[PDB]
Amino acid sequence: MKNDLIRPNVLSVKIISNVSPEMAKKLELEPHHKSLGLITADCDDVTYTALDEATKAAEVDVVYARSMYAGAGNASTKLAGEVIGILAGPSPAEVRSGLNATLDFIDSGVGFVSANEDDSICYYAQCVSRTGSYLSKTAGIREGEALAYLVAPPLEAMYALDAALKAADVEMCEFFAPPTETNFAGALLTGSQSACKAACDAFAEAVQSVASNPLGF
Amino acid sequence: MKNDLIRPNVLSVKIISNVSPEMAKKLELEPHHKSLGLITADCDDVTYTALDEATKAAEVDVVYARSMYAGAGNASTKLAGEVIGILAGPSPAEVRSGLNATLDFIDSGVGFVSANEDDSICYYAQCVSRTGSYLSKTAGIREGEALAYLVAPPLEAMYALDAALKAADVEMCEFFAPPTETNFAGALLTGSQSACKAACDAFAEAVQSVASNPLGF
Amino acid sequence: MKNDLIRPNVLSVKIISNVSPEMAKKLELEPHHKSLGLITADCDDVTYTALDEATKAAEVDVVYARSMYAGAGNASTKLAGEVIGILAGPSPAEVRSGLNATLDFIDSGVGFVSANEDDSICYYAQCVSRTGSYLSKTAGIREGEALAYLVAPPLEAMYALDAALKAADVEMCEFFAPPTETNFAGALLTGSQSACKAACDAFAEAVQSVASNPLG
Ligand code: B12
Ligand code: NA
Repeated sequence: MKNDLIRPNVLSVKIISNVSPEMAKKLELEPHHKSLGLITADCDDVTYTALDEATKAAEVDVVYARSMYAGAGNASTKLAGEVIGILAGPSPAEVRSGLNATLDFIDSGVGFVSANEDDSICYYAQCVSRTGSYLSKTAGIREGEALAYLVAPPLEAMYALDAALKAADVEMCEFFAPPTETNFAGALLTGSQSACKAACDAFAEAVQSVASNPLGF
Repeated sequence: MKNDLIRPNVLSVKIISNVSPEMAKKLELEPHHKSLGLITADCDDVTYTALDEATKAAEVDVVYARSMYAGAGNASTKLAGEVIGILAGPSPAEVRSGLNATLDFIDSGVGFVSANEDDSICYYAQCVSRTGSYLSKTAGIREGEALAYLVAPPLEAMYALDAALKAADVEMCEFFAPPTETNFAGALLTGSQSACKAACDAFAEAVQSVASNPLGF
Repeated sequence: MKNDLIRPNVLSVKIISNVSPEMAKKLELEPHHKSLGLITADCDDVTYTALDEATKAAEVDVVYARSMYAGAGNASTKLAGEVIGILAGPSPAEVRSGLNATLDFIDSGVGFVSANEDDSICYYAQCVSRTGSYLSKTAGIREGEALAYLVAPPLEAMYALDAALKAADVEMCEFFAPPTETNFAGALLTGSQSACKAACDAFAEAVQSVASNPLG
């Protein structure tokens, strides 16, 4: 149903202690990165936000984060979901803390929102009031600055991004050119906290407008 | 059933009348691109051909055109389909003219053709007599020159491209190495309008030949 | 159920006896490559292993080898599967010999193994005791040297790879960073024949451990 919250789900979580030198080399780990926290979920962008949140809550870095082709609905195995994230830290304790902070955020109430009756169209419009070390890097902005995290299907995203850019004083920092691996699109926008929030609102409304009138132009 | 035309479908269309400066920068639009025309459909190569036809009928450029991973049958949302196209033009009126030309072409009888009983194998063998600005650029040929637009699943495409090249007086312009995002493959071949038609016929026959005998060397 | 062999299947095979120069150029064929052997199947890594076996059986080279997005289960057409491979040789006879070695290997009993009751988790832990020209080049090792060919879903793969590297004296040759086109991951590890086998065993064990306790 419209405006329903699509609940994201963690599918698998694992810890590597004393990561082997070979794997550390290929993941380009730092010298202090001795432990890894692995996580997969059925929603990549919520997970990406949760991972960034973890870097604030613990002494961990996001060293690896990638989405799966064609999304979670097209997963061929149980634990693949549509995202894998890897946190790196100095110890299993810190990594566990990072994963816990990640899990807490994923179940915090954030998520994609339905734009129609059968939830065949959904979107993400999340204001990050204070970015951690991951999403700030990704956006090419200063750590601690705010972001509007906007995601929707390709056409809806392009249409809604333009509405968001017009609704407030925000800069497009990173463009998720369609298709992402999951066949979505969108962007990270930056500005004041209230400006980012203003962008999120305009984005949500614009997506809903397209959903209710796909062929009208 | 074999030789049945598979009807392509448009899923969504929208017009942005005054693109924001931020969006124009990420799409690398020219200063004279003021309006955008967005379109999604369940068949990418038909849409690409339609978008190219639009550049001939109106003052519009194809500034964006991408396929979705794993094709329309695997779409996770209602309007994603397997392609997004973006026309850029001087005004909403001119963009609408371009979009109308696009929609007319998609509904003109072109499309993928079934190669077997249950339509589990299909191919695209379209002769573009006079390329617009988009496919000509993509093929690296002059606007107004002819193309054989040939697409099939990976093995069929490789087998049938070879047959088309031998059967007709054409040359290779652009190779769609398997897999495309939709897990197809093919090529754009150029030559006389007659030669391109001959390439299409030989391509189609060769794909059907593989469908009827997939395991025979 | 668990430990069941997931049977791999060839979907299509064709020979191009005399490849056109236009296609030869685009595939970057060697000047002596005149014939192509095309093959598709519903399991990419088995086919890659099989194609390597072909290079030992006939005068053929692997000139093309790609996986399909989202795997065989999401194929939109009958013969696409999740892999296309292309052998190139000086004659149709060499390609035929190559393709037949490929077919026989795929049907030899090799394949992904199931990790749980509904086979919703599977993995590949193949010990290649004697690499041909294809996987040897890909791994950056000498032809004839052994490989551990390890593949599993993203998290299982990363976890099991670490276990494998610790379980035996092996070096990482190529990393299949998640996702591959099929949304899998893994690596090629090298070492002695026994060292690679131990890595396969540790990998398989580690994947099954995750399957039976994913969240924990
Ligand atoms: C077919 C072929 C072969 C066949 C020849 C036998 C046969 N009947 O099939 C085989 C597979 C044996 C072969 C081998 C080699 N060849 Co050869 N071969 C070709 C090819 C594809 C076509 C020859 C042809 O039809 N020529 C045209 C017709 C009109 O002439 P022809 O006189 O009847 O052809 C004869 C000679 O070309 C000859 N031959 C073939 N290769 C070579 C190489 C050398 C150095 C010499 C002296 C003769 C020779 O055998 C042909 C008999 O049909 C060409 C590339 C091309 N598209 O032209 C390469 C080509 C001639 N080969 C080449 C090479 C490098 C080799 C090898 C060194 C490959 C290797 N093993 O490392 C060896 C040479 C030693 C040997 N003969 O085993 C190069 C030669 C360039 C140079 N450096 O002078 C070419 C030009 C390929 C390239 N790199 O572009 N070859
Ligand atoms: Na699917």
